[PDB]
Amino acid sequence: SKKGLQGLLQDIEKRILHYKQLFFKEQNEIANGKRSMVPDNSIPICSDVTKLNFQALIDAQMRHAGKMFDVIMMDPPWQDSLSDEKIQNMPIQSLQQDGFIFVWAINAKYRVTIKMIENWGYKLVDEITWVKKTVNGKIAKGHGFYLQHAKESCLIGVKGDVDNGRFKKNIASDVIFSERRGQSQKPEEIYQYINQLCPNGNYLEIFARRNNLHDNWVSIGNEL
Amino acid sequence: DNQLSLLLKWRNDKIPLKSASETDNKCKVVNVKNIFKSDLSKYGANLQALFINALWKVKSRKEKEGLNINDLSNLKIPLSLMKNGILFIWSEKEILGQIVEIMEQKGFTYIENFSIMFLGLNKCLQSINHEKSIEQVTQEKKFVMNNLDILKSTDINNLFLRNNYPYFKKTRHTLLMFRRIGDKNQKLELRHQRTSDVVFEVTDEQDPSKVDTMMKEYVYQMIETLLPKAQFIPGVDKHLKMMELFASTDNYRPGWISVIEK
Amino acid sequence: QYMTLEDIENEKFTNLEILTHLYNLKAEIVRRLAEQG
Amino acid sequence: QPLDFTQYAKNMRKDLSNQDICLEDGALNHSYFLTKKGQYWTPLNQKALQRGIELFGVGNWKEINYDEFSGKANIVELELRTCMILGINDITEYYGKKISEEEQEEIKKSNIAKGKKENKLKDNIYQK
Ligand SMILES: C[S@@+](CC[C@H](N)C(=O)[O-])C[C@H]1O[C@@H](n2cnc3c(N)ncnc32)[C@H](O)[C@@H]1O
Repeated sequence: SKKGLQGLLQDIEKRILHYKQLFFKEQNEIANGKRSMVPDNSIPICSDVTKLNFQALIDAQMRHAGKMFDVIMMDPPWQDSLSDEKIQNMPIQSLQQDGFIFVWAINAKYRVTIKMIENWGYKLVDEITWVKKTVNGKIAKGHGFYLQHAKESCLIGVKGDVDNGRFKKNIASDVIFSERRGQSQKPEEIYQYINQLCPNGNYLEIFARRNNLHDNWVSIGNEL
Repeated sequence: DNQLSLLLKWRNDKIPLKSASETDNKCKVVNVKNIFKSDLSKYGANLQALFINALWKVKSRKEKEGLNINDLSNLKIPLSLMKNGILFIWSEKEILGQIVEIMEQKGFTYIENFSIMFLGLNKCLQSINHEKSIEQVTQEKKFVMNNLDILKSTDINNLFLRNNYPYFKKTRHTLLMFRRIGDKNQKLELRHQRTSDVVFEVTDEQDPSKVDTMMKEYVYQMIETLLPKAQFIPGVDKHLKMMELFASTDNYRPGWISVIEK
Repeated sequence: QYMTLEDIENEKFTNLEILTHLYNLKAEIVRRLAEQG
Repeated sequence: QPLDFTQYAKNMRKDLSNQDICLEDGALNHSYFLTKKGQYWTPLNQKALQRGIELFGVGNWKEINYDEFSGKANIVELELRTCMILGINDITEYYGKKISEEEQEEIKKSNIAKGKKENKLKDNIYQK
């Protein structure tokens, strides 16, 4: 207030100059071909899975690859938060004919996920547990009702012909001891584990943020 | 660096509880032919914790005797045996969901899973340096525990016990915990968040599913911490409120009903 | 935000968001000067 | 029968991706993937800004926002983008100039040349 206020005016000038140039520089880098952190061979989809025409995705995948998806990872928005019925109504029966589903599940939605795998034609055969690690290397114990939750369970179901050329058996680990990188941000190691399961295959992520965009992945999301 | 003096700290703190005599009132050792086809309501009532020490016959456990999953549906858990309480099951990866489905047919909602990361005993020994009897296995477990300040340099991902499995290597054991709410206004008192949902154990490669002593004690202490009033203290407690199926024939834990398949 | 410079200078905010925060603050100082006059 | 994953990803981005997610040839538009979601400046937005400068005086941004951007735009971003287009960081002397699309490149080149001449060319902007 009073004199220092216009002093702040000089301040609100100076910063608004400097940041301006910074923004310009970034946009200039945008003009002269700046690569983003997402890979080139990533297939992003920006649509709600309630309103997304999955038949278009199926036809495009048939005419571009000749085969359905080999791994379908999923980090559902458990109760934007989709209901259990709307998550279940997703046509995963037609998105996969012979392969794996890698659906993440919080504890409160652990059982219904086993239902969904059962209701999508999959048979539940695996679980991969991500033990959250602190920066120092300790166990990132959270909050629970019966036990201190320090884990995230990704249930893996399988559907059909697996003994073909793809789908290498007896690989990776069922435990990911990785650090917490963000809010509901899954570890990167599972992707590597997926590449350990199915080398150079076609994969789908149904609820994917911009950090889940990988090579040879058809990711779906609303903030993509 | 791997903080295994803190991950495996419990192996230096928890002591195995001494087994109580069969002729003592602090245990109820019952012997049955088949636990899955035995009326357990005659061997305890008003239970709060039912820890089924189930060793399953699964394809991952190669040529090893164990319980068949399809017989678990024959088990009877009436409301007289357990009205409002928690049931603990050792779960294998190929019969996980089936167990849950079976537990849904007997009024047991899934509430938790308690997972044991397995650290390879041979891997830890090789990191220290560079059929096995259970006494020897315990000896090298204690040796690994003593020599843990020089094992901290090895990355934790090279110590995980990645055992054979058709899809993903088995470096985990699971204890699924289910609840039966039963009647209303009958509150089951629980001391919450007093045990980590994840634990780390140095195990042998041959039978990771068969949890050894000092770690079954961890499960026992988890159960006794989760259900405080289920602990049997003499004087004002008429009956035992804990009961374990397929218990050890020599270790009868006080405060529990020891059901032995004989 | 407001006169708190630390809130509008957050690293989580992007340069466009930071810059429009400074411009809104500029509008606020202009309004205060107009109220003074 | 190996699958050309570059061509496969390009074709799938052509088929089932937004016009801002991929380019005309199916290449991944990295410009969309380093700004926050909902804050991306489309080439359609650049053409809209150029048409608004042609149609309305540069400096009056409410009219441009309510006419050529359907009201869903930032006045700050409009000012910054017209500073990029004119090539000068301070557009105070360009208040309501109403410059045509086919002519604005001339003043952009003039400002850039003045930036080289006065050693004020910092990231394609005449820092006056
Ligand atoms: C559990 S988080 C997934 C986090 C992500 N897997 C990661 O590791 O960063 C749920 C995400 O799904 C997306 N999502 C939410 N509702 C959606 C919907 N209706 N359709 C599609 N995607 C949705 C949003 O991006 C939201 O953050």
